[PDB]
Amino acid sequence: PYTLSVALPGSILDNAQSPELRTYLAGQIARACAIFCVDEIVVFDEEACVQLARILQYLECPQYLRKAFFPKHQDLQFAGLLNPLDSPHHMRQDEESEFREGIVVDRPTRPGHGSFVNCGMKKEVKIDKNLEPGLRVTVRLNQQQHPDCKTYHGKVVSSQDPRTKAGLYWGYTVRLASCLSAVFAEAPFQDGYDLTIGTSERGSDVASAQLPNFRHALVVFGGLQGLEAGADADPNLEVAEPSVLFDLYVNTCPGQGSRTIRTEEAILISLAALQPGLIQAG
Amino acid sequence: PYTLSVALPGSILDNAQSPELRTYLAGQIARACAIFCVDEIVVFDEEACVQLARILQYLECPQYLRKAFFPKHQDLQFAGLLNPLDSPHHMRQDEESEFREGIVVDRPTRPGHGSFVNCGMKKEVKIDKNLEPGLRVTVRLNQQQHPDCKTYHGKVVSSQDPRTKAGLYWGYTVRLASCLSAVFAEAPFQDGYDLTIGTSERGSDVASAQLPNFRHALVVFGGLQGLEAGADADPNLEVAEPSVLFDLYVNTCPGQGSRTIRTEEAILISLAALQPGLIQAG
Ligand SMILES: C[S@@+](CC[C@H](N)C(=O)[O-])C[C@H]1O[C@@H](n2cnc3c(N)ncnc32)[C@H](O)[C@@H]1O
Ligand SMILES: C[S@@+](CC[C@H](N)C(=O)[O-])C[C@H]1O[C@@H](n2cnc3c(N)ncnc32)[C@H](O)[C@@H]1O
Repeated sequence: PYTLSVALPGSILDNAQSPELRTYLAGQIARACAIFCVDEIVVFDEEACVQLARILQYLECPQYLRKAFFPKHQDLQFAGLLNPLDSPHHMRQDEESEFREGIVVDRPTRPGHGSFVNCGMKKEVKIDKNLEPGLRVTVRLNQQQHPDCKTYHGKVVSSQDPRTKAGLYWGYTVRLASCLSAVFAEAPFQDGYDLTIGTSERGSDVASAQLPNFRHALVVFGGLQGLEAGADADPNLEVAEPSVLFDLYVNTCPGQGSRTIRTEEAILISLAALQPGLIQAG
Repeated sequence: PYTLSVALPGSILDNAQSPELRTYLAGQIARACAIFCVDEIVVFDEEACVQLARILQYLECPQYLRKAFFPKHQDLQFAGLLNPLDSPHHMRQDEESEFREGIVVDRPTRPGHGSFVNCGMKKEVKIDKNLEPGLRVTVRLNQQQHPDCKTYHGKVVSSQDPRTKAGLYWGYTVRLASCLSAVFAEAPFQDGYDLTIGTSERGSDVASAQLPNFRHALVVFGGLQGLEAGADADPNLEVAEPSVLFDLYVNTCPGQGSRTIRTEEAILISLAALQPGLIQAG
């Protein structure tokens, strides 16, 4: 199955009128990406990124694991006033699920015995492998999980498994990039992004665009000054206009009735505008 | 040229965590509609509507006219923390424009002479017709506007003119509907909405949908409980499911990775998902 990654600059957070709205905006990004089953979000420095990245990670992390993975931070002061992702890997105890994220507990194992994992279930989940504690893992529960002395049983599996195997969106990862050229180069896939797509009012009409067969797509968004800012700023990138950095450069809202479309708005519009092209090619 | 109207319930404002966010959410709606060149927004009562309607009107009104048309209200306490529409009819003095909205001043006219209008220009604009003051009008400036004794000159024209004639998006109007059946029936066009479109995760796939040639489109959105709530609530509408109220009932985001898409999010997604179908048929 193909991947989709989204890049945008942290600087959009500097545009907010309030601390509260700065947080809400971060949430808007998370949900936009969750909605379109994004696998990866890349926060890049166009000239804050740390705050945006942190918030995105907090929201993606299932709830029963936030306490463990995120100590009190001034950068999640407004956790509260968030929109939740309501994504398949966020459930309550109650819900039976095939798979469930977990943290490798830090309790006494016994010579030979796999670790304990906290999957937010009524009891801890016992597994096969002995593992380094505080590791986030993806556990697939057994079956024949008898009313066993205060332990469920299961096996750890690839975090790719709930997509490839059961068609379940299962969260995104978050990557920090120090510039726009680091967006492309510090990619997590062997052969980079088979397909790159940039966005702008002065790009080509998205209705013309013909998506090439692809394996890993990246869609890039600018902040307030467009992608021009992050192109110029980066020393490793000497272009007249940013169109040439990407396979495609699209305008996703023809005949827009506002002089501007904000980044968080543009992401929803662009990803829908593209969603059918994406599905066809991957 | 075809029209596009959007309907949604005021109740989405009751979902906000803050007074501030209640206002911001209202703004999100305005911009979504501005972006897609919406002509009409219909706020309906699914079981607040007044507050949402007011905010939408405040944002659409050009700035130089807000003071005149909107006294201090507790329902625009957070005007400040808004996103602006940046639409063609919002400019500063500075900008030369062919057309410009105005209010008919309330100054001494002379037997025979047209009114004075305030179009936010350096001088008042003198016109042809004698008109009832406090009327919002659409003025088209002349040419041969000589350095005349502290008055510009121009003619009042249809508010439809800057679209039909110069391809300029020029704002939306706002209508209150007391229920869902009032959305369709209290429509401002002789022959209603030639095409109706409702939205839901349990609608048909938007990629299949084949838009009929049309003159006036309405796209309807539910609040938190979907359109089911406003269907049931209204006494004049006895249906098992809301699909049948509309010509088309679409899911605009196939394979969504969040269990829910909020109304303000769904509007951006749906309107993009449809925008190309719309353009083809009108
Ligand atoms: C506030 S806009 C940037 C405006 C800036 N003045 C410029 O010249 O692009 C923020 C980002 O949203 C996206 N965007 C805005 N309008 C768009 C459009 N019509 N089509 C596609 N993407 C758009 C782009 O990624 C853009 O960099
Ligand atoms: C929070 S959702 C409503 C959820 C509600 N539980 C239901 O059963 O619809 C608010 C509105 O956004 C729109 N919406 C949400 N998901 C959608 C989807 N997948 N496709 C199209 N419109 C959608 C619909 O107008 C919906 O009534």
